[PDB]
Amino acid sequence: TDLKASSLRALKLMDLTTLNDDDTDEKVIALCHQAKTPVGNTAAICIYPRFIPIARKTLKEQGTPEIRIATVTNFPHGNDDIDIALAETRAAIAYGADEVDVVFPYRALMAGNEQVGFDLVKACKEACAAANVLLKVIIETGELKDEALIRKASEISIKAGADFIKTSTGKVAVNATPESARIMMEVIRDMGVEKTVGFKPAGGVRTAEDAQKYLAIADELFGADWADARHYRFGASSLLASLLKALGH
Amino acid sequence: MTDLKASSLRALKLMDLTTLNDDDTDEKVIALCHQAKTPVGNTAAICIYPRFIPIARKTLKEQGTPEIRIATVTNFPHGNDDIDIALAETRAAIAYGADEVDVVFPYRALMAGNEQVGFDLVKACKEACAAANVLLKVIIETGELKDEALIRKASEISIKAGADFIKTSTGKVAVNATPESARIMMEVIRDMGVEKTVGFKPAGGVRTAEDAQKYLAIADELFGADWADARHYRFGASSLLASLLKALGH
Repeated sequence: TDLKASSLRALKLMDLTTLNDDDTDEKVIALCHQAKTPVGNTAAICIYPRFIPIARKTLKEQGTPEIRIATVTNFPHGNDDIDIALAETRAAIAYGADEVDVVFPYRALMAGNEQVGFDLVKACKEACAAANVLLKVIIETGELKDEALIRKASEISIKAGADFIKTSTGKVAVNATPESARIMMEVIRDMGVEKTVGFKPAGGVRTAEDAQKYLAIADELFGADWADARHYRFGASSLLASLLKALGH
Repeated sequence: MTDLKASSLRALKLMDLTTLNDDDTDEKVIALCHQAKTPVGNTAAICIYPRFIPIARKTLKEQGTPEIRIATVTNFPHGNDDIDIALAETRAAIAYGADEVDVVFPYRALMAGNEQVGFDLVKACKEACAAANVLLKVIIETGELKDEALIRKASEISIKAGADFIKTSTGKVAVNATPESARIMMEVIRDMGVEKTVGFKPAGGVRTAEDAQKYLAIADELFGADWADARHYRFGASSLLASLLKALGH
């Protein structure tokens, strides 16, 4: 019953995603239908900005307007041009995004520049906050690699106003891992910002067994009631099929 | 010849150098920006999908051609009749930094008998663009409208709704720009007397210097040789550029 319990919980915390070079309106429409499962709705969908308008219409017409729409900006590169990252974020807001997952300029941080990351996140947060849009920040743990760098990127993002810190883009060699997730959640804990900052493991999370492990870390650090939609999301795709299977669907 | 060479340079400077492919990337757009800066002059603009505007702007600036405009497309290529969606995409295009937005008119709705939605859609998008000092071109998709009466009607509605340019096609259907469609649309501009405020843009399938010459000849005939400047005429094309340069000995 433990795996079934965690699987249903994980399903309801999913940011059902599709960020492929071959994405089409038709594929996103299908994703919206998938988000409305036989056992409940996912927390949201995560798609490229251009698909937001049609996705919003699709979710509304099937009676699931509560399924949030997240998107990505400064993605997947995480370049350090704040003007470009901000323009993309403002465009995402204009398209109608409920949430924007922006990529932190991690290569700049690896090069010893902590200021550009703070300013980039802050600028995007200011834009999102003014539009009642939540901002998640992707630090790309797989590329940062070192615990110190993962902690630093998390810390900077939090100080700059991140509403969520996310592990990866799903576009690099290594993405979410239990180890990286624990480090990032430890930062939220050490900074005492668990009430205002959520966590989102993303990329490579494909099985119900994996999801259970990620939620176990959250429960361990913040108590079993902490991981609600405002504080936890699963950036995944095929994971949904695995969760549904564990639930007999 | 001499006339052909002259029309080719003129057409080059009026080109909205385009790339709107499913396999487009930042790299391909950067290459497009480089192509827009030719040895005999710069194209009037580039036309790309909204998401590529920021990097395109940076690329044009770094190569010393900030005067090359950036046009994009919305409600594309479908021309659906949902005004909220068309408007949202247009506002996003503006936010990305577009100088011009080429929106697709709800042509199937018009064909089904709805003249009002086209007026309302263009008007809503024009309002957003004008508020940001962005020009709005309206694609009526002549290849699908097919009939002369429908082409004139879509052009008239678009103009009344505030179009800054009327454009023939998306380039995503079989039949796009044709000399006949261009003449019909320009005749509407002439008949309505809006040549000072409304430009024309033949788009799709315009591949040769010879073709470009014919399209410009129609404009010169109807409005005089000095009418077709960047604010009033553009070529929505891609491979055309190579043909124009070849005609010029480049």
